[PDB]
Amino acid sequence: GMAMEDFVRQCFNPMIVELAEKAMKEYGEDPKIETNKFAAICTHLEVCFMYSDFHFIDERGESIIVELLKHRFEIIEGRDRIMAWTVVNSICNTTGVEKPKFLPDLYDYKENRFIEIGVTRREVHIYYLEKANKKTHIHIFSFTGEEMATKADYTLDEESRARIKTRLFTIRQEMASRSLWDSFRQS
Ligand SMILES: O=C(O)/C(O)=C/C(=O)[C@]1(Cc2ccc(Cl)cc2)CCCN(Cc2ccccc2)C1
Ligand SMILES: [Mn+2]
Ligand SMILES: [Mn+2]
Repeated sequence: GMAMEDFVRQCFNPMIVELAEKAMKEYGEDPKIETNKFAAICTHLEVCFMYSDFHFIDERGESIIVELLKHRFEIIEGRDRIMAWTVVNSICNTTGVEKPKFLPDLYDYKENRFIEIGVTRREVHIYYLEKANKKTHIHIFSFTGEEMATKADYTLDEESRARIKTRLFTIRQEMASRSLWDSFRQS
């Protein structure tokens, strides 16, 4: 468990890591005990913030990709649950979008929809099917470079996607090198 905890701290931005720890405390989990759930939660948060990088909205509400500006996505994952619902209710109140039944990860201010972001150590259709069988847009990434999305609408451009698929693939190599991956996958 020490090796993974060390890996996590070296692998993710300290901000991500500080959020993961609070997230686990909320869930009643201890990051030093459930070190795998700790990596998973850091990975997921990272993909959420990556998904949002570089994306903005201009003065007419046109979306724009850019290497101070209105963010295109509200990031919902990461906040505590009551805070999270507060933001969600208010988006719905400002925009007439119907309230989702489960908390999503993001809200798209251009497309006006919530997004659920999945990251799976498994194969992606199996995951897609569990989550889908449960108007919130779904987008799934794998550690092995695959992805899939509700209606084949991947929202972002291709570069932003390859960026995330690459990061996930790298995280895997690095774990496998440190012989940490089998345990991560098997859980
Ligand atoms: O699997 C996901 O892609 C995903 O986004 C899951 C979630 O958002 C929840 C938190 C969580 C996020 C990520 C992981 Cl790997 C595990 C648990 C777990 C299930 C619902 N939960 C709501 C909640 C928030 C705060 C406290 C309690 C419950 C939020
Ligand atoms: Mn979430
Ligand atoms: Mn998610």
